[PDB]
Amino acid sequence: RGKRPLKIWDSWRNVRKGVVVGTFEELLVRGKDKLGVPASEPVRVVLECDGTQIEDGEYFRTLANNTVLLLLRQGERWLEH
Repeated sequence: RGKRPLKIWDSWRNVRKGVVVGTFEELLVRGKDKLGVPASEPVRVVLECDGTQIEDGEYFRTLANNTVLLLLRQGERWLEH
């Protein structure tokens, strides 16, 4: 319900940011801004724990507050640890 906190980290789990967003599309916008990714550039968002990809509002709305997500750009892939 409404705006929620989520954690958005880069592919290497190095840059680690907090965002507050209401929708998946807003997740992409703020995630890219906070990680210094140009707004046009396409990205993928995955769960930090197991690389599961999030691509829509439905799955997005199932996420708990402060779920840790990775933003993957340009061929970066999910890895363990």
